[PDB]
Amino acid sequence: KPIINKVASVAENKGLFEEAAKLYDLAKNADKVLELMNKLLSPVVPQISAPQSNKERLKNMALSIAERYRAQGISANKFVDSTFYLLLDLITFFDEYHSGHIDRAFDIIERLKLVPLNQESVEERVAAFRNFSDEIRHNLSEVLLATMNILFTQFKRDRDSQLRSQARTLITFAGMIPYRTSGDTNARLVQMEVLMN
Amino acid sequence: AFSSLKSDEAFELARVAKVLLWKLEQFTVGNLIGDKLFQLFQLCLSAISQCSGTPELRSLYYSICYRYLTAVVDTRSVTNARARTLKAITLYGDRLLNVICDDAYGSDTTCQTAAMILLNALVHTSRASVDCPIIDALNRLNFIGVLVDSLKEILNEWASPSQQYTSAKLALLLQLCQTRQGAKYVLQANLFRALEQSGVF
Amino acid sequence: KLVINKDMRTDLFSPPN
Amino acid sequence: DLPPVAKAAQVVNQTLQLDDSYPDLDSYCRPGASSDYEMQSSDSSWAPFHVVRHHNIPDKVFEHLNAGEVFTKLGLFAEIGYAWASIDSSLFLWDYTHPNPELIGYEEATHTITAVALVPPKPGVFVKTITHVLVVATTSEIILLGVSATPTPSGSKSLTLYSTRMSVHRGGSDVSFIVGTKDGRIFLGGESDTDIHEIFYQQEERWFSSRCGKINHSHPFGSRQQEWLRGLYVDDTRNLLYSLSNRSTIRTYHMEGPEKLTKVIEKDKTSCLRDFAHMADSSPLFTDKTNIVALSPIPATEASKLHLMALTDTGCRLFLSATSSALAPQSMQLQFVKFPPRESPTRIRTLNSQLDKTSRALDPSALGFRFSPGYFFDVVRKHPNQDMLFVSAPDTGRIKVTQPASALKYFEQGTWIELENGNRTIEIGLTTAPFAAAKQPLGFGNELAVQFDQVPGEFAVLTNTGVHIVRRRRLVDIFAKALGNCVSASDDALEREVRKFINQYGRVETIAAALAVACGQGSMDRNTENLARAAFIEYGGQPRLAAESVRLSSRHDALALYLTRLVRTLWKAKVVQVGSGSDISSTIPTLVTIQENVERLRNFLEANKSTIQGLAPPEDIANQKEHQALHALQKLMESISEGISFVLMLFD
Amino acid sequence: TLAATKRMEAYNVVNDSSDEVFHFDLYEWYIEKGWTDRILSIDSPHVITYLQRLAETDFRHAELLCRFYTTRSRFFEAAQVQTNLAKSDLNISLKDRIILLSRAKGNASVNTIGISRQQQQQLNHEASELLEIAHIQDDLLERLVADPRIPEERKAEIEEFLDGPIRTLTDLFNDYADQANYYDLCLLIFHAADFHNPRTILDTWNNLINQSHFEAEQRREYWPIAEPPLPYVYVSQQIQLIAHRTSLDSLIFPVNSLLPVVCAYAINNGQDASIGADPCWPIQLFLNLGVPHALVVQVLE
Amino acid sequence: RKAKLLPMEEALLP
Repeated sequence: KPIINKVASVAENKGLFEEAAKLYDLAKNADKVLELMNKLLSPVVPQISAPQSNKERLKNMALSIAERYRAQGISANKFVDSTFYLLLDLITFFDEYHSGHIDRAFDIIERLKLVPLNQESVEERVAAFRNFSDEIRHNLSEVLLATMNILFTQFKRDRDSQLRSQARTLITFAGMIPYRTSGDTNARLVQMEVLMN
Repeated sequence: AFSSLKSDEAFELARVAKVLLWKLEQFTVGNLIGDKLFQLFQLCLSAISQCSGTPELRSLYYSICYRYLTAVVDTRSVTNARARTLKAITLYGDRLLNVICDDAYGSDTTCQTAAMILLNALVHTSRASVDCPIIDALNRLNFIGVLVDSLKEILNEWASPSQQYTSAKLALLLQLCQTRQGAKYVLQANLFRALEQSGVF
Repeated sequence: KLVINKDMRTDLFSPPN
Repeated sequence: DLPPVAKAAQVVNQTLQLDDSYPDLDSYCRPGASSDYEMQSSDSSWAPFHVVRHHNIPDKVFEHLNAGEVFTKLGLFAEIGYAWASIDSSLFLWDYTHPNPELIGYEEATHTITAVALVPPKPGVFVKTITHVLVVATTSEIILLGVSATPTPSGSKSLTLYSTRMSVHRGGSDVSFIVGTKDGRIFLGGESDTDIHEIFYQQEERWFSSRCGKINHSHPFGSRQQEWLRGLYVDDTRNLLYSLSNRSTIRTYHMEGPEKLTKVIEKDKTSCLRDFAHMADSSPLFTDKTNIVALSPIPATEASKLHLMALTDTGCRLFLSATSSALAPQSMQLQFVKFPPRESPTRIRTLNSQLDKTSRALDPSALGFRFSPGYFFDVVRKHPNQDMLFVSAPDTGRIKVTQPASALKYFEQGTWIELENGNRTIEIGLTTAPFAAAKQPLGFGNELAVQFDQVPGEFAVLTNTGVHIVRRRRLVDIFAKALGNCVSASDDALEREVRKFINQYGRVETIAAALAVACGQGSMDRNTENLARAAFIEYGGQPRLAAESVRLSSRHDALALYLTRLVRTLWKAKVVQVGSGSDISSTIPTLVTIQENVERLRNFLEANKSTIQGLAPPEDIANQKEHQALHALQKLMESISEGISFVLMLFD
Repeated sequence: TLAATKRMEAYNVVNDSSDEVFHFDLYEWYIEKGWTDRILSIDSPHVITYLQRLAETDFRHAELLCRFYTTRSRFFEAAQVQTNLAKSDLNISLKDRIILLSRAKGNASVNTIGISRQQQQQLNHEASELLEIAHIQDDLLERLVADPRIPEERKAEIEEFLDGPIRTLTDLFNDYADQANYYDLCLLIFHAADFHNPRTILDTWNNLINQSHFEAEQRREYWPIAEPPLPYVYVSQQIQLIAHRTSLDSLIFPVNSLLPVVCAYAINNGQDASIGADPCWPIQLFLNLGVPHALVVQVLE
Repeated sequence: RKAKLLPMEEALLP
């Protein structure tokens, strides 16, 4: 157990996260495996998953670590662990979004209860963002836009009131959240809501 | 008391500290100076993280932090100062670097120049402390991406204010190519095709 | 800007007028 | 003698046995009759059901419907959330949960479509990605299509059709009714006669047989009489098939073998009327002029004796038993009648013991559906233009409180739902998983035990304008909304509202509901939760000694009751499943929710350590043993949390 | 289609006209038909004057102007109106002003093309401040109205004053929060007011802990619908509620002093193994709240 | 749009 961490420790100190994960995972040290796996995923969450890409090569190893960590009932502290399975859900949210499966992708984001869609949930969702891993807050910008662009597409295809109401919700949430590229994002979100009306 | 209240009184008091830092028993005095220089370094990064004042005032803060990270920090006393210095930068995180990255290639001519040269000191002093968190943050903020894109048509840009600005630009890229981790992010930017459209060669 | 003044208030436990 | 978490586990075991002893249907529908109802206004906080949303029929089929020349029909696939419309020789499916649905059309049919149904596939015939088989009956052929309703990815099941090259000649007998069994058997019937046909289909091509066949299970000789079917009904738990004719004859068939079907009972209206006459109470609502308009089978898991419910057009529900002479049944008998309620629907509220056997509030009943454990929907067509919906459920609270067994009556909670005028009801189907609190008649109907395990029953009501969604409301839902009416209201108004619940559900059930709502269960929400908390404190009672021995407070019983119901699915369950090194019995996502629920409970106890009597340290023997029992319960909770946290770690 | 051509030909005559009195009467008629998304798409500058002149006296028209800017991605300009609207003299409920400032905080969090970084944060900081105050004022009013200690005659006098525009923290503290001995909301005001005083902050923490311990011990003595929590559990809840809500400011959450207080309370009030509690629950509390390990051990030392 | 009917080959095994 020690040397596998020693070897995993240096390779971690040399920015070789993809290796340090395989090594830490060899010693069943999920605290470090999931930590590093959080860093390797956040940059690639909104990216396009294409054959042989760096997304596929990382997503597919993360899923091979999700199964082996559930079938064997292994888990790190809930902070590291919650973020790890949360990113995996988001990676599915964009893989469905980039494929045009709008209905299917909308359902996933709804489960996560990460972005409010009814005005009542804004207060609690806003408080949750404060203590969510920065690997998640980083990708909040792309999530709001994809979710908006999802409602945006479904509008052009009562229901109109419902989409309009949800459109508003996303804006007020984004308005109360200080996050990455809040300037360009908050503006685009408002424009897409105006075209709906 | 006027770090972020008004942008008129700080200007008169920001430039006087700039020149004073460049125009610079002995042990007691050396401690008081270095002590205030460290405290004065905090209020500068604090204003940059909040994007306070006009671009002119925001430019003076870059020069102060520049010489501080270039002369004061640059031998147990040095290690303690260098260690604690990096802590202040890590406290803000992407919030601070995001403001500096936006200043570059902007409307003002002197702010973008000072901001570009400032990033050189940050990455330089960080390596002395095989990886670095400063260079990693620049990639997440899409700074390296837009930076390599500006390399095109460099012949048009190149004493003159535009000439000195490009010097700091290419100088920064040269530093990222010295660390092992920089080749990964830099190579993925496809810089070979960017320097060909300009026809500089 | 906060200024505590325990001196002259309005009895929160008594009706008005 | 015994340690803390061991004493608590005993209470849990006993509590489990209490819930699983909820009366069976046979014992509160004993031979005789009943008219016991408590009616509730549709908008009341006590309403047993309410409408939750409506989905308009998409405009692109309204265009196709008016493009119809001879025949059109609508129908429901509520179990996958799809509806369908046929126009002459064309068929169109769509997901009604979706706001801008795509039309899935099938226009290969050459002749007019007369029936369509969604049935389970026969095992070992198709690839595993095929969830269902779509049977389409025309005036010429019966066509089978493959269907995959896989859940991509957000709302309803994405749906794809597959051709099969399986079709049979329709023959001379019309097909209007198609039903399917668990194992993929397909039965047919219609309006030409009483005969029941079955469709066989196979994987292989054989030289002597065919991939797809149709046989007649009835065979009549000469000498016929005009009679045809009104509906077909399957009961898989007894391998029975029921048909209902236009003369109100009920026929029972037994699937004795995998390809055999055998008529074992034929009961005409005359027999039902003779049975009804020998009952102590005859009635003008059931005569030889009366028609039986619907049946609803009762599964063996709900009742041993009572096999079937039949609905008359006067609103009477007839419950028929069936017995073997020794297995298939050979005799069928009308045992129990539930007569209609008296209250008719009103706009303005109106001022509210003998058997009421003459009510006409449900006259005429055009359509009727019963779902376990007794949810009843009656489409009353009082006027030729708008239907009224009568919906009732067993009064589960009063049924389980009632003592002794001989006092048990079929108590019910009812309401009238008006879907805005001009639209006719066509069909009503279950959208959620079938209800079942236990695996045997005893404990089967205990809604109270499962209000945190199961989703409340949801029902899709198809009209010619859209699909309306009706949801069953639980005890906690009623209790929460009632408290919502006490926020602005007085102080001794809460006491008044709480006593209503106590006089019906009992003190322990009532306080358990308050606890649940205080913990975020339930349909400003903070005021309601604080009100529930207040009720849990002020009305929880206190420990006393009997005639050493102590009777704990209702507050304690309530806590043990709530905790037990959170863990009832897994308590006696094996932790793992072994085939050679593999599985977990209870799913990963359900263990998380069970854990979150228990931790919510624990949190509520700590967050009110000071004000909950018995939690803080302490005539004396009473309050002391109260304190001991509550401590034991709390040690079990953290143990439950640890235990679950441990199993989640294993499979990680 | 030629049908679609006659459509574009028609709406070009309308959108390009120089008669703006016609445009106003046209925008007024679009609303009466519920053609909301139509007004937003118009790129004329006569629509901006109409919506701006109507936002000044109609909350539900200022709503569209904010929607107009946000579909066009002029996020700052929207937060600029949402904030200036919450500070208004218009008849707007407090809970709506909470939405406005919460949307304004979001729209002013992201960059918008053309507007500075300083003016972006200058507006985000102002909106965030007010939202923190408005949340206090809301949570205060909610508790005052449900307070049995208060007469029903005064409660109406309060509700009219609080349920509207956002008052000063001075008004919220004196005439209400401090009198009712709402110690938890008193701390939130200190934080929201950058209240520099180590003692009174600590004195208020002591009263908040004791009053919390009492409410939980009275409950445990009564058990009261469900088994209430032990005292330290409810005390732990009331700190977490501040900790997340304070965002762990050093002034009102000084571990240098507060942690000894909680550890002292855990002894002087016997919240330990005697009642089945984790004896290290004061440490477990602060660590899990985000306090650095290196500091906790520095205090226990 | 007429629903695409995928082939029998996928549908039934083996």
